Amino acid sequence: RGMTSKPAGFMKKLRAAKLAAPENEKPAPVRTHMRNMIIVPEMIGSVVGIYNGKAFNQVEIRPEMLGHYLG
Amino acid sequence: KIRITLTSTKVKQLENVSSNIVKNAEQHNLVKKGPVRLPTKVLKISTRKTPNGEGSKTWETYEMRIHKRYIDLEAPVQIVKRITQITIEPGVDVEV
Amino acid sequence: IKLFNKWSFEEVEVKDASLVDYVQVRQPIFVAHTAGRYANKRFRKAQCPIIERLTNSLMMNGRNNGKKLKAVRIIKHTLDIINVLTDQNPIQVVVDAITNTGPREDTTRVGGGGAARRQAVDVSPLRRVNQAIALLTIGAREAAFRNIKTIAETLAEELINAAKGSSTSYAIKKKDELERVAKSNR
Amino acid sequence: NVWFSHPRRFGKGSRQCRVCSSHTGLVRKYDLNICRQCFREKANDIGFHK
Amino acid sequence: SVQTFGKKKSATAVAHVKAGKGLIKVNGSPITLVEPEILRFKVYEPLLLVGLDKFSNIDIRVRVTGGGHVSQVYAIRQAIAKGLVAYHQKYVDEQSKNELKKAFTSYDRTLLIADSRRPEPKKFGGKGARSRFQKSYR
Amino acid sequence: VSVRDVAAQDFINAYASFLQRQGKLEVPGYVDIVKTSSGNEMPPQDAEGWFYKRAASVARHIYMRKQVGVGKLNKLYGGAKSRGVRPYKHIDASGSINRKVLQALEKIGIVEISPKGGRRISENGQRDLDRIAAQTLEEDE
Amino acid sequence: SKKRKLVADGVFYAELNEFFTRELAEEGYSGVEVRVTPTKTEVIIRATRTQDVLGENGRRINELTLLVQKRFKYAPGTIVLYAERVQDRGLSAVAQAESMKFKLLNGLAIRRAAYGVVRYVMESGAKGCEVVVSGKLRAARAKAMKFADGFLIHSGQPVNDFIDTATRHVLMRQGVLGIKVKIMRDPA
RNA sequence: GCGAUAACGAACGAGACCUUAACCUACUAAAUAGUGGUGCUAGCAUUUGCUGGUUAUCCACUUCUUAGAGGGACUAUCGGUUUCAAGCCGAUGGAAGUUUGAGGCAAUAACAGGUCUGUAUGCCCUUAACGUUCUGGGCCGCACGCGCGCUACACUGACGGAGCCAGCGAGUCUAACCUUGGCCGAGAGGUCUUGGUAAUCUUGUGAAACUCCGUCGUGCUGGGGAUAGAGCAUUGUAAUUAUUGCUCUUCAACGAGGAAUUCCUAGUAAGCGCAAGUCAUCAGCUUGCGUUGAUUACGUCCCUGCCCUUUGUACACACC
Repeated sequence: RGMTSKPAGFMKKLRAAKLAAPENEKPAPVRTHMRNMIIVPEMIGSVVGIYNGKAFNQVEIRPEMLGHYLG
Repeated sequence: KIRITLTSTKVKQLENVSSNIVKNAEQHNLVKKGPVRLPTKVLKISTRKTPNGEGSKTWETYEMRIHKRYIDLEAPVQIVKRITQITIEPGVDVEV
Repeated sequence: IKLFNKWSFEEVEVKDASLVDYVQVRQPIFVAHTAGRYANKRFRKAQCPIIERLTNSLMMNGRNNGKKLKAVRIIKHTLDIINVLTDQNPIQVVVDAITNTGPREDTTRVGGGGAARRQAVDVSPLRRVNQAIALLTIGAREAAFRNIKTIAETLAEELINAAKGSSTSYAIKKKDELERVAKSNR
Repeated sequence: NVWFSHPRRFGKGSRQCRVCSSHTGLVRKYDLNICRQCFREKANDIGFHK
Repeated sequence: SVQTFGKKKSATAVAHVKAGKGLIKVNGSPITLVEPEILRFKVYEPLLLVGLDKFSNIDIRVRVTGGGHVSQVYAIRQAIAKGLVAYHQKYVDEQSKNELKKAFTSYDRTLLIADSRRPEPKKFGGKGARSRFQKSYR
Repeated sequence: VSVRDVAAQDFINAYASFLQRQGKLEVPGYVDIVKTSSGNEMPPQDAEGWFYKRAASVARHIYMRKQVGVGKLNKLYGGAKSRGVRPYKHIDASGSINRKVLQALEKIGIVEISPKGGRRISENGQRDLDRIAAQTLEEDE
Repeated sequence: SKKRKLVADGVFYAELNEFFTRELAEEGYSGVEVRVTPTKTEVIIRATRTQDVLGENGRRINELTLLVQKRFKYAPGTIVLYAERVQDRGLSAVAQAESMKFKLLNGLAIRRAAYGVVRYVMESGAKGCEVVVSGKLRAARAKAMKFADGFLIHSGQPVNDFIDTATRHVLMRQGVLGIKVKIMRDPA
């Protein structure tokens, strides 16, 4: 997996995290159907909203999870 | 060896140009290792005639018979220049 | 002639007289008889008739996957087993068995719907060879499958029961079946 | 569709036919042909290719 | 020298036959070493067939490419046989055609003529391979 | 004699006995971490523990083909569609075996490097092959 | 030759054909021969009337050779163009099929098309002339009307007969309608 | 094809031309291999010599393959049968038999056969939108049924090690195929260097079936394999939905299948690998190839399709 030399963190969601985190944690689930990103420590707390197909099933993103993709 | 190679469609244009290099280019000052035949630079395949759709029961064999001759000219002296006299039979693709 | 540069037909006595005329040990139809090995096991006996027709029926039935490459080891490696066991020529013993497993008169079937009409037809030499080896191998491949026994031991044991005459044997027993129904419905 | 030379990602703008719009398994050697379909038609026109 | 051809199932058996010495060289290695398995009595087969034994008599040097252990042992064999009839003695060698025809005698798929066999696939419509279907009298 | 006169398998076994005597060839300890972790019992010919039997095979192939490449003595030349191919990309299990074996044989004077890529087999190499091939051939006859 | 890009020169032949189908239509199109010298195609176009292809002091022949190198979907090359005459009209099946279809479009019926043209071809020479007119025969439903003069009915043996083949279309209020014409010359 | 005949001659089909495989041969010969003129590298041996692999340039010699071309097979020759016809039946000669094997050819017409989604196109339509663009999710859903392939229920063999062998085809024109040499490292994985090839090299003897020998010993196992969980790549943006695969571990259904039904006519199914086609990238498919290769017709009674003559008809929108 992309770890060594450029991990695949999509640049649009880094702009989302720098906005929504220093204000107030948004208790409504923000929809984010982007699967191909590496999860980073500025995403902790805030409810990211990956789609599945027919349904959604609520994120609580923890400080223990960082390293993987949204998978 | 000064590599000349000829290739054309069918036999009729090929016989003239091949024999003309033996006549015109070669004489005494040129020794060629000579006028060879070789296998054809062919590409055959069997497929179906209807391209997919109705009818699995239909066939069409194909080829591209592009008859090569090599005909290599060995001695690289004065007479290797006189090939510029033969420019006849287009359809023959000369390649040097 | 010489089969694997040792055993021949000149040390072999022939039983059935009409098989001398037709099937010749020159090449059509080769009267040297041997089969019964898989892997490495030296059991007892050998025997399976006509080596030309051990390319034929014996191959496909087997029981083996793989065709002739299997079959040539079955034929070859069993020759030595009977040579030291009964101390016989591997051909001679089963020149007795070939006529016992081959019928004289057989029955054809013709299917008129769901009716089996078994009517008599005569045999005589040539068919008696291959239909007998078909009878050996069909009984052998099923007896290797349906109970714990390799094709080595199955083919080996069978043909002295076929030669002398026993109801243990498949091939003499099915020869009886087909022959007696011909002479009945004639 | 595909014929716009700037797709979003590298692999979006795939391959398409010239003649039709059709997509379903084209040819690398000839970027034309519906799928299989004009391969044998344009053989009957002139020439051949593998 | 005397040379000859002889193939079956794709092969190029380039069999030189020569007087003096009697070592059987197969490419660049002897007879026993190239073919170590079981079928290699076949390459020694038409040698002793002619009447007298070899090693003392005629030298054999083959080149061969093309053919498995099933094919090569017939390709070399067929070329030694086809070069036997083309050889020179004092009476000479032409009537060994008939005795190489009498090698695999009376069902003549011999050693004069070829095994004209090229094992390709299995067929559609009945049951099929080589030697035609359905006969009571076979 | 040559390496051709003696058989394939048993030459590799016979040569492997003398290979163990020479203390340039050591086991870097790879194949003791496979055959025991398996179930597989392999008796002393089949056994290979390991650099002795594998060095005897590899060195025999430089008599039989002779031309260049550690890579073309690793896998025969191209075809490692059986078991695992590795050409440009970083070398695996098969890689670290064969780069070591021809390095260790070079410190004897068995293999040398010829200038069109990789290995040949030299003077003390073919001595250590075909002299042992003679001794085995005398036991065969 | 050409091992490599066949989809370079191969598509350029098609682009050239699409030029002279539209341009050389009234002048009487038959076909173009494109023998390829490196970076120079021949483009010997064959018209029935070459007087118009040249034009007034050779203005249209200069126009055609410029535009076929560049307008939209064309490669340059630095090629040439020659205007050659079609000898006769009747013997060429592509020329006859074109004129038959023009008569169908204009307002001449299918029987006064077919019977008139086969006579003309047998008068100039030929061997046989098959004129199969398919589609809507004078506006109706679909099917064929054959009719041929000479020895030319379904080829008339393969061998060597030298048959000029043609297909041509018509757009008309009714529908699209085709024709298939064969004209056999002499054994060659 | 031959006799008979109120007919006699001829055309479109078909038997041939063409393409490919089986084989011979003179002459000119390209690429490959071997051998020598100088070999090169090395052993074994006291030496003579014998044994092995590699490879360039110019020439010679031996060889293999193809293409320009010239042929060979015609029921020709022989025996038996038949009216002493046509034909059959077998045999000889040969590399090859009765149009040699396989392609290519699809008459005249019909089924108002299928294709308006290939393009072409009559007319009907819709047009701030049955147009266009952005992105996600669907096409992988499911509670069952049907059709076609793949794999197994095995010693028909499995497992470990060693060894012998084929043919058809691919590979940038400025993003190729691939040999090499070292370095990350549980896998799928390329930047860079060097060398060959425009197909001489390379994919491919690290090519299976198979063979040798040993072990397991008929038990859901040493059988079979779905499924799950557990360690990563200087690029292919990137593989949760939806990638193959590699090591440990999970070790199911299944132990040969009813009523019923399909395919397999002599190197072209079974069994067995290998290669191409689409392709940035997902085959068990399609397409093409070689290797090992056979059980069985006495006989057309019945079944299904097709052909000819005779025969009954109230049948005729095509003979529902």
